[PDB]
Amino acid sequence: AQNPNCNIMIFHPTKEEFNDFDKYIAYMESQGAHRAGLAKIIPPKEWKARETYDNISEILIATPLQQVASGRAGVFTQYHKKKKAMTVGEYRHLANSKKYQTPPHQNFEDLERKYWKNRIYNSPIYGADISGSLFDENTKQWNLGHLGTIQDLLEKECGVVIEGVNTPYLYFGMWKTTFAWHTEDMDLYSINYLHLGEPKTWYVVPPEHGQRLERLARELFPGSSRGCGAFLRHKVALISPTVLKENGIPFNRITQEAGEFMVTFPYGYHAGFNHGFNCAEAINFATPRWIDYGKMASQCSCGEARVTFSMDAFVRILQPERYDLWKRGQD
Ligand SMILES: O=C(O)CNC(=O)C(=O)O
Ligand SMILES: [Mg+2]
Ligand code: NI
Ligand SMILES: [Zn+2]
Repeated sequence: AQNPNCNIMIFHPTKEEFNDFDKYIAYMESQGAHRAGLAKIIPPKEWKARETYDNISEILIATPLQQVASGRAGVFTQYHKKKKAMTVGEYRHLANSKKYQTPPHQNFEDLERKYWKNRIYNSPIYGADISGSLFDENTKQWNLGHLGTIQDLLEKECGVVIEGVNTPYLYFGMWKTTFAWHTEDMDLYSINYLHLGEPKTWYVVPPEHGQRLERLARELFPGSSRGCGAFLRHKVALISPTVLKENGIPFNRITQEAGEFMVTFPYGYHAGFNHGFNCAEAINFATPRWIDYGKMASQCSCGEARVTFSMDAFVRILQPERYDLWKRGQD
């Protein structure tokens, strides 16, 4: 079995290998990359996403979110407080202000120490889930707006034609902006491209060990667990690397820099934080290997998770027994 320790693998495809996206995902899996739950892909030196990022300041962040924490430094939740609209240029100025800017630090490990010591005492503001793309239309390789759709993959594998669409989303981050522990909707893959700015640190649990993380989370967040048998779908819970190590949970970490792609694999729990002002693009995708994970994905039916229109068909076709309860949680 390849990659039996479930290490995060880093790939350097050539320009020729960058042509066929599906083929390269299958290649990474042949080398065991999925066992980690996360892989990094460094694009060939000849590739670029677009010409420049000099003209993005007028993008609107309609509903910036202030991420307010509760709990203790290593075990906390966050809620999202809505703020007034602002442009990307206004958000960048805010991220660089004395109140929000990255502190002085020695290296990524020092900044990680500072994040986990001090995150809860601040409330950073995030632009999230903004439909759109910063890939040039003429970028033909690894263009996250031109991928094969999940509806087409389900139709190809299973024969059923369904409604729904699959488009990318932009993220604008600042120091201490935080992504809570989660798997993707319907335990899909994700791909994330860091277009510009400061890094993102990621944490990930191997898919084969995801239930260990779920059991610790039920212990650490006992009221949330009574409220919902899939409360990690709410995307509000944080647990530090120190707490994970104290509890014997297998995980890995890596820092993504501008110009790099990350792929998350089905049922790979992940979390992380941004180092400073940045912009990322991400989308969900599927492969044949996903179908069995989609069929087994947990679901939230308590009302908290609320998701896109296009998830309806996935539940309806892959999880007909669960569909009526889940749809009620959507309504
Ligand atoms: O960059 C972001 O805010 C979030 N993206 C991811 O967690 C992902 O691609 O799965
Ligand atoms: Mg603009
Ligand atoms: Ni994710
Ligand atoms: Zn729920």
